[PDB]
Amino acid sequence: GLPVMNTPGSNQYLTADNFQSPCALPEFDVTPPIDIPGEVKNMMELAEIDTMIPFDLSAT
Amino acid sequence: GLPVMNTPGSNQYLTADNFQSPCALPEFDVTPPIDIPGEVKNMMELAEIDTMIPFDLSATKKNTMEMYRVRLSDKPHTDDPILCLSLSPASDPRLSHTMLGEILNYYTHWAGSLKFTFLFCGSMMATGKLLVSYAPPGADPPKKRKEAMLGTHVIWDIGLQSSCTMVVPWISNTTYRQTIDDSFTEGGYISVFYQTRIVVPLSTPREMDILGFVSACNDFSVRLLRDTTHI
Amino acid sequence: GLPVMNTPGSNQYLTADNFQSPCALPEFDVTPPIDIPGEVKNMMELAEIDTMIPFDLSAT
Amino acid sequence: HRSRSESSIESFFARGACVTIMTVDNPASTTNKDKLFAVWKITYKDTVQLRRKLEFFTYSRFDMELTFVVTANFTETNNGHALNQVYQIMYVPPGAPVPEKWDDYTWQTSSNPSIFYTYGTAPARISVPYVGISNAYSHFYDGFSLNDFGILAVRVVNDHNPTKVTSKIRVYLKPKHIRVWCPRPPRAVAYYG
Amino acid sequence: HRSRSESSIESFFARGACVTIMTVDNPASTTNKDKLFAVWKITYKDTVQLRRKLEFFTYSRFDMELTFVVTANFTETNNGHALNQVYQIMYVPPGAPVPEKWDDYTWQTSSNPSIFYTYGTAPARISVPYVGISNAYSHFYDGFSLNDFGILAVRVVNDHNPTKVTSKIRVYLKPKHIRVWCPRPPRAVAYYG
Amino acid sequence: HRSRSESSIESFFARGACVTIMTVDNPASTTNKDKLFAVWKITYKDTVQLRRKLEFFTYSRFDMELTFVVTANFTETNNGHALNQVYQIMYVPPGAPVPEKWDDYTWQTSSNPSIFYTYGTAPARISVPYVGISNAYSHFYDGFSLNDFGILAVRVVNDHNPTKVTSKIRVYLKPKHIRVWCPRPPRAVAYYG
Amino acid sequence: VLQLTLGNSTITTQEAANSVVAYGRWPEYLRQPTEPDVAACRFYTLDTVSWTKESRGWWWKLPDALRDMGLFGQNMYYHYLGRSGYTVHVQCNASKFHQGALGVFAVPEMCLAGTSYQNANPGEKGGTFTGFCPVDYLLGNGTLLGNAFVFPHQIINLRTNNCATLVLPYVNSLSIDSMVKHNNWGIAILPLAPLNFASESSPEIPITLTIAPMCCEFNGLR
Repeated sequence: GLPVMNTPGSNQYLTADNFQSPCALPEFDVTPPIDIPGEVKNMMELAEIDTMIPFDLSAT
Repeated sequence: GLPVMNTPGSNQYLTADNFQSPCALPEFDVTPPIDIPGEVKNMMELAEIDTMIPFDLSATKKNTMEMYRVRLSDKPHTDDPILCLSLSPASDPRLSHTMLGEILNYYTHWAGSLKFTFLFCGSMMATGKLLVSYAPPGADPPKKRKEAMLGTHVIWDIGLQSSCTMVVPWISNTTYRQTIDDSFTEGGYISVFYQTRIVVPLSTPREMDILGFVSACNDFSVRLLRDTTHI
Repeated sequence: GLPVMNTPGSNQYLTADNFQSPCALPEFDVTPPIDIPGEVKNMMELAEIDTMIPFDLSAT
Repeated sequence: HRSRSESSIESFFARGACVTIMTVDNPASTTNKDKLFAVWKITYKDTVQLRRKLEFFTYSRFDMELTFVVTANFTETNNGHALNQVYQIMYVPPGAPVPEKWDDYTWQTSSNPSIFYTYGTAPARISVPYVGISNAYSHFYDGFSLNDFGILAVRVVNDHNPTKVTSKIRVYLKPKHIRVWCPRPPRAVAYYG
Repeated sequence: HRSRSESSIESFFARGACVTIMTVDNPASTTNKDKLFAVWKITYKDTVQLRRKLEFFTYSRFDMELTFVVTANFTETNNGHALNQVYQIMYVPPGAPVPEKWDDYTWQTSSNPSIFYTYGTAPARISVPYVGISNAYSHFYDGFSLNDFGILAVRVVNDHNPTKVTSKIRVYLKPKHIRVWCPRPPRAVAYYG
Repeated sequence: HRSRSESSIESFFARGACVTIMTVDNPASTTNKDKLFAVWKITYKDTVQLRRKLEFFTYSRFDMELTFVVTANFTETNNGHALNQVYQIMYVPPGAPVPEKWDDYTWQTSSNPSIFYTYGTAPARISVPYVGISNAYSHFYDGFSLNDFGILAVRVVNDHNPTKVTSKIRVYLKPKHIRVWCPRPPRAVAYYG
Repeated sequence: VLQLTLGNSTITTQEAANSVVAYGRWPEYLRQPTEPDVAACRFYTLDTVSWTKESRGWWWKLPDALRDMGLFGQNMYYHYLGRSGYTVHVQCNASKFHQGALGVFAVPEMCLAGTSYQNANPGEKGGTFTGFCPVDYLLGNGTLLGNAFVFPHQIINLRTNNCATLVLPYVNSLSIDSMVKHNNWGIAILPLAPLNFASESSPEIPITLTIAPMCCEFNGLR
């Protein structure tokens, strides 16, 4: 068939990698989502919130 | 040639996988199909069929003809219902064995409505009234006719209409319901009471029989197949 | 390179298979054909010929 | 009717299902019996899940994507070493003659397609098409003189082996492109064993 | 706000993370106990990094790209040789029955998808989709009668093995397509052990 | 005439068919005879199925997609270990000189194409084209002074091996692009052995 | 009162309202054989059966029922191949004081079980279930009878309608087939609700089958 040449970095599982994997439930129809209020899109949204500095961190 | 990089998930046989496999008979010319009548395209078509609820599953009546008939005599007229059928369609042993229940034993989740049908198989002369109640989820079933009447019900005059349909509706918090719940009876309670004791004319047998049928409605659907058949 | 995923049915020799194999004589210039009379295109052509039924198949 | 697909006939039937475990041996010259090769007529009537599912319906057509999972092991502790074996997985189509010896004429026959699976590689696979003489497989036939899908024969190709090596081949039939006709009351799980 | 992406919810959660080490044994006929197969209900509530990250938020949806890293070793110094093993990695979906014996009916069942991973090849991988009955996984639920993602069962398919071969399977869950809802004060690292 | 294709000349002839089993040995320095290499003149006149099919017709042209299935085994129980061997499968075209020794000049010759098949990989394969001097292979020739397709020679490339390793190479000739001419009464199966 | 006719036969139907076509497919000729629609397509009324209280059921195979039945039975012996749809009128004429119900189930490939030809083929008299004789609530094969209502079927509930009609198309794996060997269809009549009646009324009501072979066509005549 189409002649290919297996490069280095083959058969390695790089945990960072992003690929198209084969789904174990191919026929399963997923429960759709809904508009739950309070969706977060970025962690920094949680840092743009005025939380409360603890000043006195003495043992007591 | 073209440089490729074998990813993970290679040389694995995932039984779920869908690929183009090499045919062992490449030249063979398949016998064409024909228009056989009765083609099925979906298993739910077999659940939209009104099969027959077995009510009496006692050791004697069960696994005979008698397990489908509910007997209506004119004996001491007690308020406890003729029958009360819980709609846990796969969990309730009665509805478990219907074709609905058969297909639902092949699936983890289901949703939709169920039409029940009660058929009076008594004398053409017999007259009376049966009250067909439906208690909704959570509600403990009615014990007396009044309690049932105050809820949802249908008074069914045997004389006039010889059958009685009732489409129990879809109600669930989730989008679906498990078929093996947490051993928790919920949802349906299709009860049938006497409103009036049955009237018969001359020497007509006071013991009649009624049959009960059940079918998934059009909206009904299942998901997440679960084969469990084994030996 | 191009990430590929070796499926099952790989490195199997299915005798029925049809693929593009690498020619051992890549430069060789084949002797061309000619119009020999009597080309067969299908075995059934040989069954559309009136051969001769043997009726008496006795030992003699 | 929220996307009733999952109960479509394809979704219902088309699932990988082990239909048999075929055991073969290495042609060791010690005392190896006629276990040198295994033979199995393709039939759903032994596996209960697929049988019970098909017997919902009266007639059917389906291609058949068999998959083979071979796994070997040294018999005795005299392991030492042994070179990677190759297995001939012959699919004898319907009406054809089935093997009888390890090296019958049938194994070399052009007709019978055959896989040569090397151990320790990706599982082998063929796709038998619909091989019915009828226009549909009959699961119930009220009549007088069962349908044929073929035979699978399996052997080890290697010959002069010093150590015995047992090997089981799991066949994973996945019916593909199923169509079915004339639903029926499903038989009970009770009467299959 | 220089390309805040790196703190996006996808970038935050979607990372390969070992959630369990499942140990199985070879079916040697010597004294092998019920370690012949391993079972593990998919759950983040044991791994602290992923747990703590998810419990920033109240609800979530996410696909799940499990990856399996199998590594074996001879138990005793009676190594000698042993043929390349194959592992059945069955993903029992939610609400389905979990295996109990090495050769329970569940392993052959059509429903349960299964990988057949040959040793010494590329790591196996499936992608479980969102298998929630709800429209979102609830990490905190003030209510009365936890969510199900499934079970992973693992066994060695080979049978008559003379030498014992232990094998650990690292599961590398990488949640994919995450969406989350209703942020919360993060629980402290203190109370997880 | 419902799709007469299956009896077309291509469908009829173009089938994988084992034409020979060539046995070679490892160059062990013990007492190995001239079995170190195997030689076989490509000829259908030994296999009966293909012969009988071709001898329906008088003349023919066809490419030739040979496929090689190599399978080895340790000779004695002194197995121990032995590294993965490599096989030189040389296709000596017509009219060229055939090898005589293990390391004749012919094996290094540029002309003769050669495969270097490593054991335990996918089966090797070449496609010999039509190598006829005539414009068609003559199966019957009433005349005076048989046709040449070539020779296949096979050896193990490895040299200093301590353990003997026999190996059989199955050649699977599949004639491709066949054309035939002048049908004939088919010879009887009776007179071929 | 609809009076139906087919050549030298005539039938008195109440009216063809509660008429079930099996699988929604009307009998059709093949879209090659001869079509003896001349006189073989008529009403063959079998010998009536008596439904007592104790009855468990009855069954006929098709076309094995119509094997000794005149021209159809002739055609179906002297030809090698044939195919035929049917119209089965099950009339069950009882008074207003009898009560009960009958499930009339047309069954494709109705392989019964308690095996031999004469045993699996009762002809015109039909066979009967029993609590050989197959099990009534199984139809021989170990089925729960409620599930039977997947089959093309009709109820005859004596209070309401006293007759059913089943229009059966030709169901088979093949386009045409030998009728002498292989019975495509199978009719089973089981009493869902048992018969009962007023004190000194007729203690056994009759049931009558009328079978019109529709769109029959045969090949090749010996």
